[PDB]
Amino acid sequence: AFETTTPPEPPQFPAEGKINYVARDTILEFKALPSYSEPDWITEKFEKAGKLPPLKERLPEEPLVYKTGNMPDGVGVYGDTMRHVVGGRPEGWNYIAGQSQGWGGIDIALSECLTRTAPLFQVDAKDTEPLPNLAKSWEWSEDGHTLTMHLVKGAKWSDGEAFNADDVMFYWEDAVVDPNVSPLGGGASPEAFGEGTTLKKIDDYTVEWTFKAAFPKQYLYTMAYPSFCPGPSHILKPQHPKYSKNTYNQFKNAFPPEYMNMPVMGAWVPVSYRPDDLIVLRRNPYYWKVDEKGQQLPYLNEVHYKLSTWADRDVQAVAGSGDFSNLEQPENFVASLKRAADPNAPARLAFGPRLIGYNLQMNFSANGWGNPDERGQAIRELNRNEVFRQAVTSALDRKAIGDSLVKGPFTAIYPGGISSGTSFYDRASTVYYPFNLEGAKAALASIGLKDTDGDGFLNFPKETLGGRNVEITLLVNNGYATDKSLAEGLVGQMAKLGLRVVIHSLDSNQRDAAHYGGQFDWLVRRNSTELSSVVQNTEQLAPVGPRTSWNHRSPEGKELDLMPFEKEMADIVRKFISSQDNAERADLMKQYQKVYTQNLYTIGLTEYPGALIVNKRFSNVPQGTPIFMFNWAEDAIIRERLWVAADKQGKYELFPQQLPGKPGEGGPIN
Ligand SMILES: OC[C@H]1O[C@H](O[C@@H]2[C@@H](O)[C@H](O)[C@@H](O)[C@H](O)[C@@H]2O)[C@H](O)[C@@H](O)[C@H]1O
Ligand SMILES: [Ca+2]
Ligand SMILES: [Cl-]
Ligand SMILES: [Cl-]
Ligand SMILES: [Cl-]
Ligand SMILES: [Cl-]
Ligand SMILES: [Cl-]
Ligand SMILES: [Cl-]
Ligand SMILES: [Cl-]
Repeated sequence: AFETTTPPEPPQFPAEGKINYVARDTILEFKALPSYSEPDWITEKFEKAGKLPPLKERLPEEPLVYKTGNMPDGVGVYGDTMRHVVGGRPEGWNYIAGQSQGWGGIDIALSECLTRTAPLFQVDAKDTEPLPNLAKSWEWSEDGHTLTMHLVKGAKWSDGEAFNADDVMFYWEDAVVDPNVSPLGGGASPEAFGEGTTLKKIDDYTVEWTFKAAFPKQYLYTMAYPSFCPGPSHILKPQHPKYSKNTYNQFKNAFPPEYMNMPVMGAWVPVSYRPDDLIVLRRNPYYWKVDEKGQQLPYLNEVHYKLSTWADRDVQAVAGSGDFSNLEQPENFVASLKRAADPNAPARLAFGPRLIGYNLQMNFSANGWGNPDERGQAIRELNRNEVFRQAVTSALDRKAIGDSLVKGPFTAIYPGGISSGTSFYDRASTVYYPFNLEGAKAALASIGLKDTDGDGFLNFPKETLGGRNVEITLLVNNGYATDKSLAEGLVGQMAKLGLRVVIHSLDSNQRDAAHYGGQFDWLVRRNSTELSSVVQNTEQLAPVGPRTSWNHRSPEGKELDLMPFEKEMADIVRKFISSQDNAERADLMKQYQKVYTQNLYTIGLTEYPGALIVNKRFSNVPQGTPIFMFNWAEDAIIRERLWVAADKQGKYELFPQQLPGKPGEGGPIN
């Protein structure tokens, strides 16, 4: 019906900062060092005062040692604070039960995972193994169905309680496997680690995975952020409904933001909170990572999370009151670039590849995900019709969408699928539906949609909903100008097509509950890592499991009503996950891209590059760090390895020479 092509080449972006590519094992290693050191005030005011055990005792036998060769500026010195500004608000501290801490790096900093992938932007190979993190090493069996995972041994939580396999097993069994619990990020279902995957304890520092497929090495990426980040079981397990009289809601809400010094495996601990103002994190004295000189990390003693807006993060970073920003809203690009143009600017700004994409996602579940009424179900059936999706995508003037956010070389024509900024992208495999409004109007008439009341808007046939006008709800995040602008644009464009679209503008936490719960027709969404990197959370590319897809989930317990193209997509993703051949993998992502964009798994809105804004006083910030690839730049820059020269240090500490207090007390100890 439509004359498809490939998307036109965008204006050549000279992608600012260049990456110094290194091999995978240049960053870190696990080993015992002859001696260890820490800030002098800890030894003098805490150890010598009998307030804290000596350093060698608080550390594991073989801590994670950062190698100096990879450090952009070398070994650091202690002091200073990294100041962050966020548009999110904390729900509480129960990350594994799906509670958000406010985003913008806070949960990234608090929740350490089995593996780590965000610093992999600097490693050149599409067959790279994720970095060891809480899992120090792992071995595959000869058949490739068994994965033996060795954990960091002798490490402790920020409260001094031992970290071991029991924390890993409580997360797997009582957060992932438990159907009533949904960990933060919305992708921690058991099938995300493969359908039929089991995990068992061997001993206190050894776990064993059993997979149906042979060598599905891609699941090591799923073991990174956000899907495998264990919580303190000694604190969380007594609150869990299986071991208490608590409901699942009571367990999820057992640790509100006012609960202080929540145990973490991260570099800093939350010590202070003031509603709609600030969150203060203080150095974790039990942190299990050190530099080559034996200095216990982090170098920075404090971290601030100012509770403001996402736009204000860009404002404060160029002004110098904030130290970091991911410039990701095109409406803020010109104002930020003008301010960064000054040689006296306190921060540096660098654009990366086009890895920020937006998609229109349609709910594909006709089996009752989100318990829809007669109207909702009729929309599910329209969404599932290929001709309907072809009309919606063809009715979008993508050049006008791009220009509505920012004029210039930033935006690129984005039909949907894999981001043009990743190596796995193939332009020739991307199906582009050019702007054809008349063809789109004709396509809808061809499936029995016509204006029966004379208002120009199309009606359902007499048999469906009494022949009333078609009305579609559109779920949006109200925290961003970009999301709102795209939602408003979609309403106006669909009105030209004869479709009435109604905005459902919700805050981040309400938006997540409506999305993951299936209570939506359509939704405007910024892409996650699977479309910007392919290799990070590959299971989210298709409905490989009942809850792995963002737009096609099944309610527990009903089976997935997959359309043939979705099953073809699920087979390609499964093949790629278990593929050991680089040429085969590249080819599978070409097939995937073709199936996705021809059948319109989602509908692309726009794609553009983001910019990393970092305060100039910070040392060890890697050159060319993207804002978003394997994860957000807050993770990619390795914040525990950042330092400031003594003569350049700011005096921003709110709890100087203080350490975190006890969980549920009492603020910092002093
Ligand atoms: O976590 C680090 C990021 O936090 C923010 O994104 C959040 C926010 O959009 C939530 O509402 C979503 O639920 C979540 O998925 C998403 O990552 C920043 O915009 C981004 O630049 C980066 O700092
Ligand atoms: Ca009508
Ligand atoms: Cl080295
Ligand atoms: Cl909120
Ligand atoms: Cl708010
Ligand atoms: Cl319950
Ligand atoms: Cl607090
Ligand atoms: Cl708040
Ligand atoms: Cl970037």
